[PDB]
Amino acid sequence: SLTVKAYLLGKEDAAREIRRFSFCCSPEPEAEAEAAAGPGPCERLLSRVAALFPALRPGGFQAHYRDEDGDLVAFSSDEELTMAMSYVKDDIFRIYIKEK
Amino acid sequence: SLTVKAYLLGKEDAAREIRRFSFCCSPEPEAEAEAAAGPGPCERLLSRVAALFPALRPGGFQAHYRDEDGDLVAFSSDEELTMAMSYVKDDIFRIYIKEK
Amino acid sequence: SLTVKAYLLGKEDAAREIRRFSFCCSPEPEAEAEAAAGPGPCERLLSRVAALFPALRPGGFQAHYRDEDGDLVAFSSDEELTMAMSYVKDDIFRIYIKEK
Repeated sequence: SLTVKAYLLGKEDAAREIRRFSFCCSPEPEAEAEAAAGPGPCERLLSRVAALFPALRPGGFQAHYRDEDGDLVAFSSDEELTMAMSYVKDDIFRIYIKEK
Repeated sequence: SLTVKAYLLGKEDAAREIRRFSFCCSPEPEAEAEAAAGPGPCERLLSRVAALFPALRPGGFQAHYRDEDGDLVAFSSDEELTMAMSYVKDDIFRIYIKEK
Repeated sequence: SLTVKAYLLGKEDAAREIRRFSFCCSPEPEAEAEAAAGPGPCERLLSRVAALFPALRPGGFQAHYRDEDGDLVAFSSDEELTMAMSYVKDDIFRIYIKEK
């Protein structure tokens, strides 16, 4: 299991709302194309953040993760998630949620 | 055998991570050009420090060794390694790792 | 080659005389019983210290080496020399000479 921490950013980049959800270490929830048609972790995470942060649009936001440099990188692909977890050594995945 | 101690330096030149690896007294691991195409000790050391210090880039760092004066000298050549070991009398080779 | 540093101690354990000699990394100078009849490094070292420190008796002194604890251990056997060198990492062997 891996708890993912999300940080909501308003206009002054100030923490509006905080919420976390339990995630599986598994690559993807489903295997069939009826349930995985390419993505998996990204589409899963972006789903929870939507229901968790109703303050903004359901799918009208980008999640930005810090890199080795610290800069924000708006991720939106499973390939980018596998990389983002490579940074964190612990079982906590922090990310910066922003509404488009 | 010769244990090499590496010191990771952040922004405040503070010891981020410490890790050591066992090295051979031998000049080079391999002799064939398929395995030694000029370098040997430098390329070997820089390889371990990368896998040992994943906190930064794999090959985007410079290792600086103290001299007779004490100043840091970013080494990156086998010829420089043979010299660096000439300073230390013991079987412990200390070096200052910094990410570019 | 291995330079051995000796420290002469009077009555107040104060450094009377200082002198060094070049030694070989080899186990023993000779192999024949006419030249090695058991000892080798101890008998060799104790020989030089005598000629080097004429201030006292030729063979009426004990050489004490620091241990892992720091305490002095009057050595007088080849088996004890091989161990004493195991402490020093460098190519310098320090010892405390005392006349009996």
